[PDB]
Amino acid sequence: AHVVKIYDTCIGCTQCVRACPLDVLEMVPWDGCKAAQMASSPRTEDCVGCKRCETACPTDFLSVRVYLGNESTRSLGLAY
Amino acid sequence: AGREMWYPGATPPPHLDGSMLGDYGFDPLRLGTNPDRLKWFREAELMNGRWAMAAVVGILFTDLVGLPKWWEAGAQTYPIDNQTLLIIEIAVFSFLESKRYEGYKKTGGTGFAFFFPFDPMGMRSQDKELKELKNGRLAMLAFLGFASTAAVNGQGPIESLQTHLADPAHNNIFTSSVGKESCVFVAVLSILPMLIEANKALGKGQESVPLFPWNEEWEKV
Amino acid sequence: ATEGYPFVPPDWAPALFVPLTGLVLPAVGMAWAFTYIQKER
Amino acid sequence: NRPLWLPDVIPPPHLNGTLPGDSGFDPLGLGLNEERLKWYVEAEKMNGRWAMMAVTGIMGQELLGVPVKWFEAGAAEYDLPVQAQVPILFLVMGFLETKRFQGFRETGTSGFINSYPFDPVGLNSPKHAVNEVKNGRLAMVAFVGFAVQALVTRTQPIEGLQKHLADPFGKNITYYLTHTPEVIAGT
Amino acid sequence: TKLFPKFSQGLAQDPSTRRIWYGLATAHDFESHDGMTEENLYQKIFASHFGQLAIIFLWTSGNLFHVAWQGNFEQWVTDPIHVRPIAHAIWDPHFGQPAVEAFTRGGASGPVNIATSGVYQWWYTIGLRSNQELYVSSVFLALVSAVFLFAGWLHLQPNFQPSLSWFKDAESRLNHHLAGLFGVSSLAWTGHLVHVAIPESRGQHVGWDNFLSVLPHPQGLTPFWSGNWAAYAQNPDTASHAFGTADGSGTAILTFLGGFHPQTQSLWLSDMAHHHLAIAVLFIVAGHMYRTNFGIGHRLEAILEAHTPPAGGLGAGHKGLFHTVNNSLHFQLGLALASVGTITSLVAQHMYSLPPYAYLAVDFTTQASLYTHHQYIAGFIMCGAFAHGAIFFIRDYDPEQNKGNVLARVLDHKEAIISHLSWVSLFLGFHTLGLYVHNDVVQAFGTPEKQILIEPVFAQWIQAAQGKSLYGFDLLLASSSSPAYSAGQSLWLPGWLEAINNNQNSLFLTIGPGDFLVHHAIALGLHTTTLILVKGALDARGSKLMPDKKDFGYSFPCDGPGRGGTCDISAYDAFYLAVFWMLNTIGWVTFYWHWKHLTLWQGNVSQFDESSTYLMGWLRDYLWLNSSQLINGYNPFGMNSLSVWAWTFLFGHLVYATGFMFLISWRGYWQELIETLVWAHEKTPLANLVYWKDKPVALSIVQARLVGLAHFSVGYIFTYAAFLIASTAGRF
Amino acid sequence: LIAAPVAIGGSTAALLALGRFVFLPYQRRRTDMEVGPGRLGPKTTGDTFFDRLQKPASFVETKSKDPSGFGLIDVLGWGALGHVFGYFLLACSSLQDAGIEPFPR
Ligand code: CLA
Ligand code: CLA
Ligand code: CLA
Ligand code: CLA
Ligand SMILES: CC1=C(/C=C/C(C)=C/C=C/C(C)=C/C=C/C=C(C)/C=C/C=C(C)/C=C/C2=C(C)CCCC2(C)C)C(C)(C)CCC1
Ligand SMILES: CC1=C(/C=C/C(C)=C/C=C/C(C)=C\C=C\C=C(C)/C=C/C=C(C)/C=C/C2=C(C)CCCC2(C)C)C(C)(C)CCC1
Repeated sequence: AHVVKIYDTCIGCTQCVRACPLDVLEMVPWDGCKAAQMASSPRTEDCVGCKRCETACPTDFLSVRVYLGNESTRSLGLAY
Repeated sequence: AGREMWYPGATPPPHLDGSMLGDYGFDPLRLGTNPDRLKWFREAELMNGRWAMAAVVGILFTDLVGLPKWWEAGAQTYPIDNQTLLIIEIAVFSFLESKRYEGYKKTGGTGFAFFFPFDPMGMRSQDKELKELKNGRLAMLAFLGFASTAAVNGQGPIESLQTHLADPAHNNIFTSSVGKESCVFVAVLSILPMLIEANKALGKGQESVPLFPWNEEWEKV
Repeated sequence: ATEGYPFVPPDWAPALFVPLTGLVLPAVGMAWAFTYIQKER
Repeated sequence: NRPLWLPDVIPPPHLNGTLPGDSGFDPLGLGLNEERLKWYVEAEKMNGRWAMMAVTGIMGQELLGVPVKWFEAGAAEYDLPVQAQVPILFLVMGFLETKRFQGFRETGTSGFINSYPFDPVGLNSPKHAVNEVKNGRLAMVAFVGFAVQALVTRTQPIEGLQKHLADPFGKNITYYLTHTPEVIAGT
Repeated sequence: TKLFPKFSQGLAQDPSTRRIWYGLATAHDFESHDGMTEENLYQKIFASHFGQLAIIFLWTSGNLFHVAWQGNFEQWVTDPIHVRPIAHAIWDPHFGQPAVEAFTRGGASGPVNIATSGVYQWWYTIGLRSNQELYVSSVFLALVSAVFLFAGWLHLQPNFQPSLSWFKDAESRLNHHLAGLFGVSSLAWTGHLVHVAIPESRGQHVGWDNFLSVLPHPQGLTPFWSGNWAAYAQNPDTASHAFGTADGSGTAILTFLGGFHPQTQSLWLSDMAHHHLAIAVLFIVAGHMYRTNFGIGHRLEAILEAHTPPAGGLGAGHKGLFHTVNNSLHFQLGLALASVGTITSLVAQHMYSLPPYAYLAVDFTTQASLYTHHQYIAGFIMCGAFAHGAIFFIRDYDPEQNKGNVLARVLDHKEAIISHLSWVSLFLGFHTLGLYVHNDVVQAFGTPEKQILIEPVFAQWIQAAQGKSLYGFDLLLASSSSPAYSAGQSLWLPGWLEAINNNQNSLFLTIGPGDFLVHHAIALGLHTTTLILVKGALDARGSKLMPDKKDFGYSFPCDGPGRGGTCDISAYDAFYLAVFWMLNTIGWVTFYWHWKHLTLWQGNVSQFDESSTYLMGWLRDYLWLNSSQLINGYNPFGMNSLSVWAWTFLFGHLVYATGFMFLISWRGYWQELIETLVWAHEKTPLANLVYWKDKPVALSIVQARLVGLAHFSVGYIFTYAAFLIASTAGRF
Repeated sequence: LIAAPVAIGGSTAALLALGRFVFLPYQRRRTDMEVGPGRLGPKTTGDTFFDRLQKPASFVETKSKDPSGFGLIDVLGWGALGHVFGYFLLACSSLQDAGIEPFPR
């Protein structure tokens, strides 16, 4: 499926996981930010590439990046 | 595919091992890349060869006895109307070919009527069908030559042989209207095994199979 | 033929050649391509 | 160690000297591959043999006496026409070359049919191989010269030799290249 | 898991209908293929290049065979000014009885199609007379196409595939191609010309049976071994000479009279003979330049690293650039395509003014079709060159390898370049549209003298410098006292001056203010297309809206609705938007060419001079006046031979409109409609048994833009070709 | 029209003398800053047949039978230059002898 990567620029407003209606992103503890949180993508095979996490990302440049390619039956959003 | 090949130095195709008789390695297009398909094509080759032998011996007899030209024999008058002749031919063949197809389904032999195999006196042996297949292939080549010499020469096989014996240097296929095309075709056929040899020498391994619409050998490529 | 011996064209060459390459050749292409794209594994 | 190819002492990288007629003549390095080397030395030997057969046919035809020269012998009246000659000419020699190639694929040498040593008389010395290779190169140069005679001088090779013998200065490259533009109109 | 995309395992895992389209589109994108190294990539490119060569030679062999079979080449040879060329016979079984009768043009029996490709003039010029020779040409080109196909098959086997460094051999490839592919090839061409076409233009048949018995020049190569090359130009062809006979002809094989033939309205054969001979000699000389195995020659990296100006003028200069061009195949492809498009544009601009084929200038529709075809080919090749340069910039470009060089410095101030290109494009468009609208409304108020007619003084000054005495400028080579006129006064001046002062030909036509306005509109089109292509190339790897464009590949849809919206952000999208401007610009140049030449052929050049100033006159006297014969192809009262052209015109309109269908609407409304159709098929009686194996999905956004551009360009080209050919051929 | 042999021989002898006695010390210095030790040198390494073709030939680096570095390749190149210059002079003389004046008047 698609590749979702989270960089160290994340500081943890825990809002990129709310904007994703596919349960792709999860939040793990960290130590490189004030909030001690960092976004992670365990179910990266269930992502379609809708880039709503990119809309929700406030850092410049974005901490979470979604890369298109290698589409499948779940990443294409077909119910058939 | 037998120690004797279609050209000296040929390699047998992988499906054409030589278990069945009459094999010479001549399979450039590889129609028979399936055992059922190969045995059906062997049956069809045997039937077309048998009908070719019958047609060739009939033409030889009719040209020897002086009966007129065979391609103009359809316009000759005959007893019994042509429409009912075709009707009774279709009617008898709808039984003959039916019995043949059922016998090939249950046995596989090329029998006749209710006797499968139709071998009353019984000299069935592998060399006999080998000779029959060779004579059959030669007969379809002969019938193609007969049609060609009816088309361009306009004479029978005996007259064509007489013209070849009268002056073989100038009375042949290559001095006719189909002459230079035949020269080009035989040049291509002379070059053809050597290009295959070069393909085998440079393509030392891999498969290098001929991938064509009529066979599914392109699936493994 | 005289002065046309490479690739001799008969008079019925267009009337015969056009329907194979507009009829039979696209059909073989369609069937071969459809068996290609639908091939599993 | 060799008699070499030309004055300067070249230590050729790929040609050690074990080849028949090896002199080190490779100013561009076309045969660095060993498979290419064996294929092309076989091709060179066959081309040399064909060159010897061609030049000897030319001098034999001219000395024996024929009404038609070698460069016009294609368009001549024979017992068999050109249309009836080229089918079997391609067929039988394609058979011969196919057998030769399918034997050379494992033997690595030449051979007419089956008996690939092809030596009923023997005397298969390396000196004979070197003589064959160099005589073939000489016949190759000779056939090139004959073709350029037929192009420029429009005359037979032995006739050109007689012309150079009778008038060495007045029938050379300069005369037939500049002084005679009428060679087309019977010189 | 399928295997139809064999090069891409991931594409084979796609269960939707997108797999077939993406497999067809990425079929020859070998750099993105799975498990592909550099050497195998180069070998596959070599095999594909051989395949394209074989396809080209097979296509031209088929053209020769079809002309020799169903053409009227002998009748064209007997009378070129009267008998029309024939391309191929028309065997369409859906044709009606009036349809068969109305297409037996050119004095033929069956339905035939009139040839506008210009091969009849070209083959009559090079000495081909009988259709037997065309048959031999067709079979020889088929043989060489088979040879090239075999060679492409040859360089894919073991012990025959060349290594990676063999392809990367830069100096020797340039040496060999310049010396042989250009030099001795042009030498063989001029040798064939002198041997065959020069005697065939003077009533002397030269063929394979007697070319060794005839002689090109009566001196017989004595000038060449001596120095007396002036003997080859001693008795040239006179003005009163026919191309099919030897009436008042001379024995000369290399001359330089210049100008055009008085009868055929084409350049002299001996002029082209000396031209290709000089080009051959110069190219063979220049091909002995780069360094090879021998101790002499030039190295490309040495010249590149040496050419660094001091005082930091170009920073590091051209250092580190040899490996950039050699390692990146897209750089070489873009350079090759840029040069090919420039040469194609030069060819288009040079055959029409200087016709190289006999009786080509008489055939108006042939010249127009040739010009328009090669101009559109040149423009598409330009767009490909810029797109592949962008592909170089995103895929294989190392700033660390070439730091501070000309490439890095051009990328350093790319905003300045893009901004200045935008400024000049905006300024040209603003002012050109201002005067065009101004002259439109001024003409509308019944007073056309108030329109702004800016006379082109620079180009008419150049034309006066090139010999046009109509403008009366006292300039060099126009006055008899100038040193430029005296130099070459007896060489080619009286031919070139006579050809350039005759207004009947296409050599340096008179230009008015409307010509100047349309030239600056053409410059505006080129400038805007350059602006968008250059901006897409420079922003291919990074931008302020999206720095990481290099990580998303060259052809990706977007980044999403975030950061305000990132639609059409890729350099592929820049190319796709630039193709429309390319189509408009080449449409402008071909509109200008066709209207000016049509008014020249009809004899009313004043109508073009007074009507090309304002756009309403442009529309009325080009798109409306010349389309009268086009739309009457199959009128209900009567139908004639222009039926294919009106049908093709409407076909181009329909395909253009289907391009609009793909271009306006975007994927996301189509996916829901396709989902409803999926529910329709899956959930109906007597058709739920039949089920798809590839899931029907909507066309992807990149695919949507590609198919919209494809239908757009196909409809554009077909409708313009139909209108141009019908309008030029209905009257003449 | 100028006789061809004397002009051709004089031009090629002058060009060979310039190449050996004049242009040779300037030679092997432009190349030393082109294919020298620390700079570019060899473009290939040499592993396969298609890669050994770009290696230098066997007869261009052996030694120098001439007192200077003038080898066979230099002899051929400067002789080609001499033939070119002689043919250029002969062509100009031929154009003058035909009554045609190429120079501006
Ligand atoms: C007589 C004295 C003299 C003069 C006049 C020059 C002059 C020049 N040398 Mg130099 N040179 C000299 C002595 C001299 N040199 C000496 C003693 C040496 C040592 C041997 C050199 C060695 C040397 C080298 C090694 C090189 C030069 C080069 C150059 C040229 C480019 C200069 C530069 O930096 O680019 C100009 C400066 C810029 C900043 C470039 C800006 C370009 C702009 C951005 C482009 C604008 C495009 C615009 C849109 C066009 C509109 C056109 C319209 C139709 C659209 C320049 C003409 C270079 C060369 O060959 O280039 C031709 C080069 O490689 N020179
Ligand atoms: C025939 C239709 C048409 C026209 C007129 C334009 C005009 C323009 N496009 Mg273009 N374009 C078109 C179709 C068209 N496009 C299509 C179909 C495509 C494919 C998608 C593109 C793709 C395209 C790209 C990709 C780019 C352009 C750009 C441009 C500009 C080029 C600069 C120029 O020429 O000076 C100006 C040209 C003019 C014609 C001036 C128009 C303004 C006049 C003066 C009227 C202004 C209003 C007037 C004063 C009345 C005021 C009131 C009124 C607003 C109600 C210009 C605004 C480029 C751009 O904007 O960069 C600077 C650019 O990058 N276009
Ligand atoms: C139509 C009659 C026919 C049929 C059914 C067969 C069938 C067979 N033959 Mg046979 N063969 C035939 C005619 C036929 N052949 C002729 C006329 C010759 C002499 C030239 C041969 C010579 C021959 C040899 C030497 C060998 C075979 C072998 C085979 C087997 C494998 C080859 C294969 O797949 O081809 C299947 C072929 C067909 C299904 C028929 C061909 C389809 C059409 C006719 C082709 C289209 C036209 C084409 C351009 C040719 C036109 C020729 C033109 C001059 C008229 C198979 C059982 C091999 C074998 O024994 O393997 C066990 C073998 O070694 N055949
Ligand atoms: C000879 C020059 C040349 C070469 C070697 C290449 C080679 C390449 N280019 Mg380039 N390109 C060229 C010319 C060239 N192109 C030109 C002239 C253009 C402008 C039109 C482009 C535009 C271009 C773009 C925009 C892209 C490439 C890409 C590619 C790569 C894969 C493309 C491919 O084969 O897919 C095979 C593609 C197909 C089989 C699809 C064919 C559909 C055609 C184009 C539509 C034509 C319309 C119509 C249907 C035609 C029929 C008419 C109808 C009426 C019958 C490859 C490196 C792509 C790449 O690098 O991948 C990221 C890429 O993004 N090129
Ligand atoms: C994107 C990119 C790319 C591409 C680019 C392009 C595509 C370009 C083009 C370009 C072009 C397309 C250019 C052109 C140019 C031109 C020129 C430069 C010209 C000149 C001319 C002249 C100088 C002339 C002169 C003269 C003479 C000689 C004669 C007459 C007179 C006169 C004076 C006019 C690449 C690949 C690099 C990569 C990177 C990026
Ligand atoms: C042995 C010796 C010697 C001597 C030497 C000599 C004397 C030399 C010479 C030389 C010469 C004296 C010359 C050379 C040459 C070479 C070459 C290599 C050439 C080339 C040429 C060319 C390439 C040409 C071309 C052309 C043509 C073909 C035509 C047109 C024109 C032209 C010119 C372009 C001595 C004693 C010293 C020392 C010891 C040793």
